[PDB]
Amino acid sequence: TRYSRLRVIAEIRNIVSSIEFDRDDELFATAGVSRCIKVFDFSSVVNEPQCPIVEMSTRSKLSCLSWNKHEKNHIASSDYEGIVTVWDVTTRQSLMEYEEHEKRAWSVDFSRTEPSMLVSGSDDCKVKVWCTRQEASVINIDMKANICCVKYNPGSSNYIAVGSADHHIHYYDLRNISQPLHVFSGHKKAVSYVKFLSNNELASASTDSTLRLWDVKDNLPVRTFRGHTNEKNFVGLTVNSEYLACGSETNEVYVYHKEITRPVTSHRFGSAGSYFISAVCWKSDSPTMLTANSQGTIKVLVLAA
Amino acid sequence: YLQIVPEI
Repeated sequence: TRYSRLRVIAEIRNIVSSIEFDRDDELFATAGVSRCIKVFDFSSVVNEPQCPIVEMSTRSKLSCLSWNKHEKNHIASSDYEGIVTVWDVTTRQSLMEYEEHEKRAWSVDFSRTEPSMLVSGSDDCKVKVWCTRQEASVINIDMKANICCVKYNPGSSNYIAVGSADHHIHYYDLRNISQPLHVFSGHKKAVSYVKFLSNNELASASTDSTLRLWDVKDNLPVRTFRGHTNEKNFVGLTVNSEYLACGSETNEVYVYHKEITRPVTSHRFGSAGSYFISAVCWKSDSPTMLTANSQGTIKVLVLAA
Repeated sequence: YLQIVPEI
């Protein structure tokens, strides 16, 4: 009962598909169906009664963002055409445009430990690994079903989690892609997000209205979390050392502690409409979180007693 | 369709 609620500490008044903090939790960026990446200063948003400091127009609708963990000013995007772009938010220019995917790319992630490396996944059923110093993909994994999410392990660039429309999480060692290390079954519908709490703890979300926790050292199921409604949309998943947060098709943000299967708290986003939460992001291991919904509203929330 | 998870 350390926390019982989420307090709204700021609000910026369509769909925001991604909201992410930079390397220092100083700036954050949003992107979505409006074909624009917007960058905001977190402290200005919290202190003021609102305007992005940078906006970059894109050719296609955006599905995902990932900031570089070493180069402060670099951010990757994935788009509905399949293009994976690395941008510099100071110059506004695209640095790399990776165009090998043949269909919509749903996810991109920059590695924390080898920061020139990034991974993407697509409706074309491929996972591609890229290096910012090379135009062609470094690794290609041909899979059997649409890839909805990819994420690097936070401790090593050799491991990625891949969430698939086949309902499973495929956990790969990129040093030998002939077979995954392990494939985690349990979800009853597509796996829409994968996020690591730590080197050995992986969380997932699915359109079976569950989150699940997995042990990637010993290849074990750990826990299933329930309470929210997620049968259709990408509603967002974010985790830290202790907590999982996700969206819902009821326009509510849910928070779970990793040891407890039902929610610690929830927040009705408000504005009538069938809105859905569409993106969430913790501010590292703190109780502060960014959230956004299908109307494009952004809120800064904080877990509170 | 916008931000709808694929269902095969």
